[PDB]
Amino acid sequence: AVLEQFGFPLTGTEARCYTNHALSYDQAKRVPRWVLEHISKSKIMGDADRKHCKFKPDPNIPPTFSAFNEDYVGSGWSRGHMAPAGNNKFSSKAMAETFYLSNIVPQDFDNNSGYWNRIEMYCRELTERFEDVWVVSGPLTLPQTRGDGKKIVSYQVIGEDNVAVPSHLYKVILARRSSVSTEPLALGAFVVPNEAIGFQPQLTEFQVSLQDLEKLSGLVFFPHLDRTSDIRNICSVDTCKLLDFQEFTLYLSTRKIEGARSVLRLEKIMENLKNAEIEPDDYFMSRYE
Amino acid sequence: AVLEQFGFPLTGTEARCYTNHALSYDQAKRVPRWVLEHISKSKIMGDADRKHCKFKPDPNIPPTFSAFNEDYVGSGWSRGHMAPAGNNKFSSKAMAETFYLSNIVPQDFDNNSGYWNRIEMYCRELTERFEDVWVVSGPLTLPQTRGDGKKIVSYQVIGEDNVAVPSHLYKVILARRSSVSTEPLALGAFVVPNEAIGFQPQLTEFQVSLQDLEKLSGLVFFPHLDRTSDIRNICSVDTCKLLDFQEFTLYLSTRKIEGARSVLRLEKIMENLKNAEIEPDDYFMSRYEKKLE
DNA sequence: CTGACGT
DNA sequence: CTGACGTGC
DNA sequence: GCACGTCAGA
DNA sequence: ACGTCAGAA
Ligand SMILES: [Mg+2]
Ligand SMILES: [Mg+2]
Ligand SMILES: [Mg+2]
Repeated sequence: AVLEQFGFPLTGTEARCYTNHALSYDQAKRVPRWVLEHISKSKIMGDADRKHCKFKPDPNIPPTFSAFNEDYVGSGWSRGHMAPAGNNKFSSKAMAETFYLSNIVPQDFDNNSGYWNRIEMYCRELTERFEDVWVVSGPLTLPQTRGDGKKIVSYQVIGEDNVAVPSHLYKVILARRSSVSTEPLALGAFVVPNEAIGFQPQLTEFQVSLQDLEKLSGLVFFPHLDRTSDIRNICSVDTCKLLDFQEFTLYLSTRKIEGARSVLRLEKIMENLKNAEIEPDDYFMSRYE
Repeated sequence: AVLEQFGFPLTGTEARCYTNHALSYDQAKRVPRWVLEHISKSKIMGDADRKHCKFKPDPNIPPTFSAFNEDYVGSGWSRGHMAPAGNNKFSSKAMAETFYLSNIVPQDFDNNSGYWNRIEMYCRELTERFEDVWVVSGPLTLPQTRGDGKKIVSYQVIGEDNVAVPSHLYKVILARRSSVSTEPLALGAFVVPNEAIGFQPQLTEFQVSLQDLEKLSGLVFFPHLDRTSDIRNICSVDTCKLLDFQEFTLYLSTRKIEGARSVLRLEKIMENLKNAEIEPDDYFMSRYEKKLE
């Protein structure tokens, strides 16, 4: 009665639902705590274009606890989306909502454009083999051992709003073969350091057990999931193989054909500069013919 | 085709109510985020004894995210209650729940027993002048600026469970003169470092605006409080003055002689007191009543 | 008052 | 795909 | 400053 | 699990 006379303090951790993702926001760190999304074959197809979008504060966040572009611009860290724009080609609105800063963490440039991008590509690749893919992604600030042997959590904050820069990122992938398939569910949890990572490390190297990630993150993922349901490691029922340099450079150059002038030859000179082979790539003619 | 098919991830931040306090727990740091308490004159009066209490994990916290006594003992940090036992003399059940580790943060030993203890004493002193007092306490991990210009949050984690050691503690104090009076409410917010603090800093030196604390903590305190109305400065309408070295040392000395179960120990207590040249009437009497033994 | 350790 | 960065009204 | 054009990523 | 021991000069 009298204890709650003026209300309990507010943490602001309630789930916020958008068109194709949901998130819980961390008001102290100015970053999401988790972002849940659902991927299917039809959702990664469409005409939504990120070039019509722009990062902006989430109007649903109280501005005292929101990040702003001034925090990121000039900080040496990129704006890293947790729910990617590439998963929302089907809806201009869903894609534009992924550019709210409530979906964004400070991320290393090479990591966001490289390794983490390839992990996002693999999740979309999974929709060719599973009807439905659920993904939870978010930031982590993990401890390290200090010179005297004590354990310490240390992370940079940037801007006037002290946006927290995570030391690692996590992704939980849950895939279901079909709505009526009796097959087991595929589940994987991964933790990737927020730094440049090349093509030598395989995705299985960053895998962790779901119980481990839950203890590190203070969250419990997919709490409605039946624990006696057959759930297999996604690295056992699938490959968890990311694209190599040739596949990645080839896929990116195919994407780049949607460009406006005849700078395609410069784009074509880059392909033989890295000595990638002559893939079909018939989009060259489907672009001009 | 349902995003919430298997449920949203749970963060575990729902408010937990106990006999005389409530808290929100941080499952990642193994500490409370805030602890809300209410005190009055009658609440700080009673026979409840903390000697009959033990620190123990809160049995309502999932053991995966619970602190344990093994994280604290030998770490160099003490178990610091955010809702103090001293606010719960009226109820042995209320006091026992403040020894749940859901109410505990790793706190500097000297700060625990000294400056923070004196702030808790001032909160109970406020019940002599206000009928109802609300207090929100909690930990903070604040950033610091290195020589190279960039800003870093750094904090220790202790034990196998990595209990986060705060750099700072906060306390928000809301006091109402009476439930029928029209006098505006008094509010103070304070942030003290989790370190030894002597007797020189006055409490007002750690005072911050409520808005600055909310920005630092990511919390909104007292959301049903009418910030629009006149709200007075608690360090203006009241003292915000802690006990000094003489009053504090005297207070502890009188409570120490009641626990003199060895005559040589009562004699030692006497010697330690005479550094500060103190002699009071009640201790004068209480000394002889337990000296004859 | 707030905490601890030794049999 | 993922982003930043250099200009220009 | 904030919206486009150009460039880059093992 | 329970009696001691300590806390700005
Ligand atoms: Mg990215
Ligand atoms: Mg204490
Ligand atoms: Mg005032």
